[PDB]
Amino acid sequence: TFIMPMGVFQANSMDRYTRHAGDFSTVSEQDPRQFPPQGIFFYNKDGIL
Amino acid sequence: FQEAYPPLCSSDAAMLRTAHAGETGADEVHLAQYLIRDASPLRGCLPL
Repeated sequence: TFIMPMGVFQANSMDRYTRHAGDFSTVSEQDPRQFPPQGIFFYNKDGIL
Repeated sequence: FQEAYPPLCSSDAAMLRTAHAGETGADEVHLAQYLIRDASPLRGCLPL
């Protein structure tokens, strides 16, 4: 059996940290990664995403 | 000997592990947190 969480948002502000400054930069003035996640990505049997 | 060995402890879970799929982090202090490297006799045992 395999278990994954989907909508889990890190509530404490201590864990919302980045390993480097410009790891994932976007043209938008609000970074679309601070928003709470709504999905999960995993690999198939054949390696498909 | 009246001594006590410090284990791998840190004040933040962010710095206790590095993002390289392997060994743990080794930075000493970041801003006001800390990370004490393992000085116990259990250096190469007790897997993480």
